[PDB]
Amino acid sequence: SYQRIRSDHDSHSCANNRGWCRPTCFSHEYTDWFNNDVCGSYRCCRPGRR
Repeated sequence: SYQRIRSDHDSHSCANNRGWCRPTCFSHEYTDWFNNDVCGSYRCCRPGRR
């Protein structure tokens, strides 16, 4: 847990706000594979304007 555990076990912030671990990213986001690793079983759905 790069920054504690909230929405889910793997759901947390990454990339210093600029990332959130989700099982699927929204259109206004993108998959950060770097912080994917910090996310664990999730993928770092970074805001497309992080």
